[PDB]
Amino acid sequence: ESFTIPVSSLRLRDPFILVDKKTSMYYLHFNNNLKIRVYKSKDLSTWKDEGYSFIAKSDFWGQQDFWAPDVYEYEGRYYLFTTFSNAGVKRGTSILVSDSPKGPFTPLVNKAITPSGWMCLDGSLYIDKEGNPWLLFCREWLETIDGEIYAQRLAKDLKTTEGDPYLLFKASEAPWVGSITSSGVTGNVTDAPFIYRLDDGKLIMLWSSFRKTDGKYAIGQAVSASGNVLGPWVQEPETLNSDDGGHAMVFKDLKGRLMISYHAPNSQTEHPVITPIYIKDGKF
Ligand SMILES: [Cl-]
Ligand SMILES: [Cl-]
Ligand SMILES: [Mg+2]
Ligand SMILES: [Mg+2]
Repeated sequence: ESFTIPVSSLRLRDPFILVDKKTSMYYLHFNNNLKIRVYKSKDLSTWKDEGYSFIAKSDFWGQQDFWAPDVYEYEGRYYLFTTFSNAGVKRGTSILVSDSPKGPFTPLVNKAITPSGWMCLDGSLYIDKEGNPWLLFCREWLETIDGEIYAQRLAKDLKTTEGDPYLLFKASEAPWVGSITSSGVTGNVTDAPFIYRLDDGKLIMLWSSFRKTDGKYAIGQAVSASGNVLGPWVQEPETLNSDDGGHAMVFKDLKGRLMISYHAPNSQTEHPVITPIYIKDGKF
């Protein structure tokens, strides 16, 4: 196997890195225009094209978007969380499954896991201290004005949710956030919720929006000192970054080093930034 694609040459948004111990490889699934493409790497530095991990059949509910895939290993299988929409169906995140970290994925159920009555995106998976799965998602600011982030328990098989979605916070609660104007609306974006649990049980959430100071896309963090997914979430006043980058997640590499992965800048030349990250005084 040859890995000839330098990480510096990658052009993509919202990079989620799957660290797969089973095959001892890293996988980067990405939106490749109405399909999900997957690249593979031994070391995060050089990459190999492994083809398409998801191409929708004509009967798939969501024929549009294919935004921001995440892939999780869960109880021996692999689950792709990607956002879609269709004529006559609101945008939402749905879950697809494969026996392999590189796909092919098939729909777990043929509908969004996010609420059908809501425009939603960026559905992600958090596994809590007891091993139980949570869905985190955004309700789009074009609908809500002040963008919203929700949590909701998932059934053990990830096919359905339990209970009602719970509103964690609105984007305006973070002091660094500034409103943007698009599609006739001025409001605050919520993108990319992702929770990392610290050894003491406290939770950090990363998420993205635009900064009030300079209009840059950015990564913000919030802390739930209670260890409760539902909060209360306390927003940190400063963004992690000033490089117009966002949609971040964190992972431990094969050596156990904590890393962050996100794209920067936010237009024209978006590329993955994958770099070590550190926890100090309970936050990033
Ligand atoms: Cl399909
Ligand atoms: Cl995983
Ligand atoms: Mg993502
Ligand atoms: Mg609102």
